[PDB]
Formats: sequence, C-alpha cells, structure tokens
Amino acid sequence: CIATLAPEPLVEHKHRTLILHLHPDHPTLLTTRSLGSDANPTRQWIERPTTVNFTVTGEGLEYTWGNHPPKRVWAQESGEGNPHGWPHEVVVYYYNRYPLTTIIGLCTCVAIIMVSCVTSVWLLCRTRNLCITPYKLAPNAQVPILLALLCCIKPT
Amino acid sequence: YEHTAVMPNKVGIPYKALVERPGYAPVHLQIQLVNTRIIPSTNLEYITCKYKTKVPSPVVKCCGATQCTSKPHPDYQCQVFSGVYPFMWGGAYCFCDTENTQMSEAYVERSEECSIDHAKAYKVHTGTVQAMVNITYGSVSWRSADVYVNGETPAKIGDAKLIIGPLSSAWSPFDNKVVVYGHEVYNYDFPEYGTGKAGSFGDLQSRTSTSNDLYANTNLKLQRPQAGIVHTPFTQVPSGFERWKKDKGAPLNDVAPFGCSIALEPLRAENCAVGSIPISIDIPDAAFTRISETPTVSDLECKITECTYAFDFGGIATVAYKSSKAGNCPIHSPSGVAVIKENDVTLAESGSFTFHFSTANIHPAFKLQVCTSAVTCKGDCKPPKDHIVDYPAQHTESFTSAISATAWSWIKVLVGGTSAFIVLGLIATAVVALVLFFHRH
Amino acid sequence: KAGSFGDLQSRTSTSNDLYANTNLKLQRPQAGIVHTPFTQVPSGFERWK
Amino acid sequence: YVNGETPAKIGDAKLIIGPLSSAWSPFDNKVVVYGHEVYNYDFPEYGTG
Ligand SMILES: *[C@@H]1O[C@H](CO)[C@@H](O)[C@H](O)[C@H]1NC(C)=O
Ligand SMILES: *[C@@H]1O[C@H](CO)[C@@H](O)[C@H](O)[C@H]1NC(C)=O
Repeated sequence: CIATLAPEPLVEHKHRTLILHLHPDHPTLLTTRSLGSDANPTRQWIERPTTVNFTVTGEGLEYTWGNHPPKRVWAQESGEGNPHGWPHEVVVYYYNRYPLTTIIGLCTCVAIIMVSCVTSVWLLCRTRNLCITPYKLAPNAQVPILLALLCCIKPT
Repeated sequence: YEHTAVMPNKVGIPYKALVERPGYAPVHLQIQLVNTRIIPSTNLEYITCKYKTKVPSPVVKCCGATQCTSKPHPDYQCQVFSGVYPFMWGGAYCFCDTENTQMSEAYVERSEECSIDHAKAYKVHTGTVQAMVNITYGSVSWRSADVYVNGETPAKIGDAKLIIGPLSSAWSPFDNKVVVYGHEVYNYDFPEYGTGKAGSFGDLQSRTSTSNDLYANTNLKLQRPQAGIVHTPFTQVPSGFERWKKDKGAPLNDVAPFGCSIALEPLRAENCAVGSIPISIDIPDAAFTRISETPTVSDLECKITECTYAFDFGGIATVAYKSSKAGNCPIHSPSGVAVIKENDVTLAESGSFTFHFSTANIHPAFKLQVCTSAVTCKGDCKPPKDHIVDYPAQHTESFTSAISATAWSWIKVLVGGTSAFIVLGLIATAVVALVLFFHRH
Repeated sequence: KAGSFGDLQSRTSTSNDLYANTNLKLQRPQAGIVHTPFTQVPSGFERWK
Repeated sequence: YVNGETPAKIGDAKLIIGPLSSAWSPFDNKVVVYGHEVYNYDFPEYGTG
C-alpha cells in the first residue's frame, strides 16, 4: 500500500545541535537515536508545526522523520574561540569543545596551584623565621649582610 | 606473506597498512569492511496472532434437556441454557413453552490473518559473526569477498588468505527473549507457553503456524440467548495481539545502540561499530617486487599547505621528492594522527607530489613513509566551519588532538610554576638546615 | 520562512515578484502513472490564522 | 515441560513442575554426533581442519 511521505524537515545546524522544523500534514512519527554506547532514543508523535533541537555529538545521530529513510548526521569540532591566542579565548574554545573537562580542569589546576602556592609560601615563611630568629635573639651581631637582605633583616 | 594487525570495527573506513617484507619493496594493503553481521542462533518458541471465536450452530432440543460434553478444543465453552422459546421466520421453532433447551458452544481458533501477520517469540543466545571485506594489495584491484569473523576460518579473497576476527567485544543488541513482528524486532520478555494472560500478549499461543495445540486464554463466557432469538451470545476479553500492537513502544531497530541495523532473514544486527577486529592476511609472493627493481626516493621535504581538522580529507601537503628512477610508489602514514587519502604516487626523477589527508589534531605532526624512506610533516590546522556533516569521521581523536601550542605552553608554565615554587621551598629548607648546623657545630 | 507567516509575500495584490519560500520538492511519479507528485510545507497564512 | 511456569493438564490436575535447581548439562559447548554416540569434542572450526 502507498503511505504518505511527510514534508521534508527544514534543517538548521548549530554547534552540536540539529534544529529540525517539522510541518506535518498528518500526525507523523519522529524517532532519533545517538550512534554511541548510549542510544538516548527519543520517540515523538508530531501533529503540529514544531521545532526540535536534538543534540548531535561526534559519535553521531540518526533521525527518522515519518516514512522517509533514516538520515544520519555527525557533528564536527566547529566550536567557537581562538586557540593560539589570548588566555580567555583559549578557555572559551575548550569550554565549547569540552564543557565538563575544562570546568574540572580549571578547578583542579586552580585548587592545585593554590594548594602548592600556600604550602610553598608556608615553607618559605618557616625558613625565614628560622633564618632570622637567631640574629633576632642576638641583639648584638654583625649580620651576614647578604643574608640580611635575602631575608628581611634590619642590620646593625 | 603473513601480516597481522588490528583494525576498528567501523564500516566503510578503510584500514591501510604497508606490508614490509625483508628484501622486497613494501606493498600497500587496504582492508575495508562493507558490512558486519551479528547473526544470533534463534529458537522459535511460539507464534501469537488474533483469535477467532468459532461459534458452531447451537443445538436446540425442543421438549428435552440435552447436556454438555467437553471437547478437546482451545477455550471450549458449552452451556445448556434452558427455558428458551426460539422464534424464527416460520415462527414457533419448538412447541413446549418452558421445557426447551439450547446448547451454545464456542471455541477460540487461530485467525485467518495468522498466516500473514503474527508475532514470533524467539530465544536467541549466540551465533556467528559474518562480514564482507574488500581488500586490495599492490596493483591487484578490489575483491569484495565474504568471511566469517571467528579468527580461524580462512577466506580466499582473490589470491590472499584472510583470517579475520574474533570481535573484541561480545556485545549483541538482542537479549535472551525477542519478538519479531513483520520487520521489527522487540526485546520483550514474552510469557512462556501456556502462561499468557487474557488480553496482554500471548493470549493465543501456537508453537507453529500450522499447529493444533493452540493454547488460548481469552475468558470466553457464553451468555444466555435473548428471548425468542436463536443465536449464541458470548463475551470475551479483546485480543492481546492488538493491544500489544498499539501499546508496543519502540522496536529494537530504533533503540539499538552503536548503530545496529536489524535485518530479519536471518535475524541479524548489522554494521555496529563496537570493539576491534584482529586480522591476519597472507599476501601472495607474486605481489612483491624485489627491492632492487624499485625506485629510491631521497631528499624528502614535506610542507603542509592549507589544512583543517574536518571529518573529510581537510589537509593538503606537498613533498619534494628528488629520486633515482621513475615509477609508482606507495605512501603511508603509520602514526595514526593522519589518514592519507591516496595509496600510491607516480614519481619522476625529481619534482614534487601532493597528497591529501585527514586529521583531528590542531598540529598534525605525522611521519609519511614514501617507498622506503620517511619524511616528517608538521603544520597548523584551522577549525572546520561546517557544524553538522553527513559522513562519519575518517580519523580518530586521541585526547591530545586539541591541546595546541598555546595551551601546551600554559600547562607547562603552570606545572613548572608549582614545581619550581615547591622545589625552591625545599631548597630553602635545606639551606636553613645547613646554615644552622654549621653555626652550632 | 517556509510555513510560519509571510511564506508568500507580494508587494501589491497585483504584483509579479511574489517571493515564495515553501520548500516545494517534486517527488518521483508512481510506477506507470502520468502525474506530477509534489511535497510542500502547508501555508503559513493558515497556520497564522 | 520443566520450567516452573507452564501448566500441564494431567487427567484433571494442573501440574506446574520445575524449574530444575541445577542448570547442569552433560554436553559441553561443542559436541560430535556419530551414529548413536555423542562425544564432547572441541572440533576444529569450519575451514580449519
Ligand atoms: C530550539 O532552538 C531554537 C533556536 O536556538 C529556538 O528558537 C527554539 O525555541 C528551541 N526549541 C527547543 C525546544 O529547545
Ligand atoms: C568494495 O566492494 C564493493 C562490493 O562489496 C564494490 O562495489 C566496490 O567497488 C569496492 N570498493 C571500491 C572502492 O571499488
């Protein structure tokens, strides 16, 4: 038997997004699945003009619109920002490319650099206290002037 | 000559290699997978379809009481309703006003439509994995022959012996129990034979399409005929086949992970790119040519002209190739950060040749093996503008394909900054310790 | 756009430019039949109405 | 049928027998049938002999 063929969707592409404008004559079935380990399948009965915004990854997506043959799409690495340029541009590029291994990355390269900074600063404070406390404890001394500088020391 | 390797299970993406044999010039090998079928071993359990309540003619006993007789029939119900005064066009079917009996009998049968539409319940456990492979080696053209992916069955593709398989991952989209309806396959935990409830699914179960057991539980209950009417009323739960048909959610043809396409003669899942496939080809010795009769390429210098990390062949490079003699010569990039489009280049005595390649790196630094000698190509690549494409990627990312020189320099400066600060702290501690010790002692 | 409003726009009621974007795609005729099948997005004027 | 869900109409009693507690089976994955004998042979795969 002859079955209806729904009007073709109008397809617009955004970064990692497929925007389909669907104009059915009759209630039409729209099914999508991602071509990776998790299908994330979506099944929908579209009866009214509708815009749908499926997220396409690099692994792929496959969408069937009505009795049309299934159509497979893949998203390229076409995100926004300027690698090779200023640090803020680098962050926005890697946030568009990888949303949740930059947040983690920044957060664990910033907490880590902070932790290292405070430990090394504490160690430097301790060595300073140790360097100066003897000379402090001798109100009279000639001061090892180069050391008088290298720590803060108010010489004789 | 034997050549072992491992290639991804992706369909359509050619695996390329350079088979090098000591004493002979390399031969270019190209193995591509046209399709890969995971073909389970099924076992038909039963077939379900709509029922037809066959209602034979009622037995009307004029001045008598005729009584029930159980028959070996699916959901057979016989009732003996008494005190019936049937009227039909002649008018007065039995004389006796009240001592009249009608025997109403009904039994469910397989519908006429069971031979065309029905649901087949299957238990699948594990079958073979079959594939069609295209191979080329040297000047031999495409061969396109069919193989079993078990790792032990040779396939004579032209004049080469291919021992493909086994698949690294034993994943199969089908669960233990499946239901086939038309061209759709469902992962339905169907009820066992003789268990099916009244109206959900498997209310009518037949082992085969021509069986005679035909278990059927549809709650047939004969009702009392209407005054004066000879007929056989009955009440039944509506067919669970149709309830299933309008309540079945989604076939395995759509849900199925990895892009399995489910075909149904035989039941198989095709072209799902999961895991990797070992391969072992045996190229004939006629393909190989002695290393002396092949050109020597020297003074190789590669420059990447415009490049972009698109999914298609978004890179062009040119190599200056001052050579000894003229002829065809293979080219390959083994690093795995670039995939070269062309297999061979024709070389004159000197000049330059251009080759296309695909890559995912911002900076593709890859070694190209021309003939015997090798040249390193490095350059910079721009993002592709197109967001969504209609073809799979021809390359593979590696978790370093995006870092780029600036961000590398940043991770350097950061890591080095922490390291230097901590190492300066530890060196400061050592210096204080030494200065105190020399004070005291 | 094709089907929201102003899919068919004419400067006047008697103009000849008649911009019209309605995603007209012709389909292959059925086997053995002389006809001109086509597919189109339904009018955005009535969707607006 | 010993599955624990399939009734069997024995005379006028309904028996739902099974399932067997142990899933043990004498046969290994690969067997060879010759006449009336059965062997647990790890037979070579097709094309390997
Ligand atoms: C889809 O995206 C378009 C444009 O970004 C927007 O106009 C529309 O509201 C979105 N719809 C949904 C359901 O997200
Ligand atoms: C690969 O084999 C197919 C048939 O399976 C054949 O049509 C095709 O020509 C081969 N590949 C190329 C590049 O020719």
